[PDB]
Amino acid sequence: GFARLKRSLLKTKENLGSGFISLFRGKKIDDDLFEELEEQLLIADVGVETTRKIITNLTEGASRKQLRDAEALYGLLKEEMGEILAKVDEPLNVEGKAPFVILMVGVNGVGKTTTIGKLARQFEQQGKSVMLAAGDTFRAAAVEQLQVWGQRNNIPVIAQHTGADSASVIFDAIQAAKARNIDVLIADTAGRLQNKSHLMEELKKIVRVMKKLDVEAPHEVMLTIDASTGQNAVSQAKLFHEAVGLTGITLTKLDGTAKGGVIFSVADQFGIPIRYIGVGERIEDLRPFKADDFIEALFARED
Repeated sequence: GFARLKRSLLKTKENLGSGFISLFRGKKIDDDLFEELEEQLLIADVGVETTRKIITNLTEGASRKQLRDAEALYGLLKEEMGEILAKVDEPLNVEGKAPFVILMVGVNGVGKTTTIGKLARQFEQQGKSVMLAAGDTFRAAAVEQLQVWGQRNNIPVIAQHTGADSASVIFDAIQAAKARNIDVLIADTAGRLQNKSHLMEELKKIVRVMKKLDVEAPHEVMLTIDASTGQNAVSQAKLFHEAVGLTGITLTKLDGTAKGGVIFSVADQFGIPIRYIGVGERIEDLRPFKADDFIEALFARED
């Protein structure tokens, strides 16, 4: 089962899931074992707080159930780590709005830009009309790239001059989307490192301005983070959630990285739905996140 996801997760499976089997084989359950397991979770980018919760719960469960052999910790870990992910399994539903507005937030990266295009194409294949808003207004190269992409894919892109006000660009885009019967408007935003107060004040202005057109907009505030950046994904999630209020997360680049364990930290620390995971280069490899498939792929040793 799940051979494709197992292949995407191959490097992560060295240390988590099926990777636990070689760690536990032949060992007794004692303090040394739990210290080694903690180290392995941390090396896998599970994060201090999520690791501590897992260890606390596993230690108490093994003690109360009077478990003897470390091999039995595998099934308990599958339950505990599986529950972490199941709590954030909720696919994005974009139906029935005029338009449904997705505000795309996160730092600048190939992940966010690529995710906009993949989602746009998926929605079009689903029969929806899409429009993009070039809200990263001071990055002229990024605006031009989005315009080129829309022209290549015959998807309209609303943009203004370099240095335009991002809230105004996005407002104008929502107006154009409403006027033109667009089903889904995907709004890009700035994601610059320097000066946090500026970025967060900009995002708050974008959201406030939309409300004159639709009190329900933005219908989704989606963060994009890159699994290969380890704890930077978690600190980015914390920054953006504290500032705007996320309703969904896309985690990219789960394939080919040994850092896939960060999904557990993101899930546990914030409790925000993980809408999509990026597990390859094709449009269709931005997959709706299914926690059960993911845990089975991660933990199963068969192919």
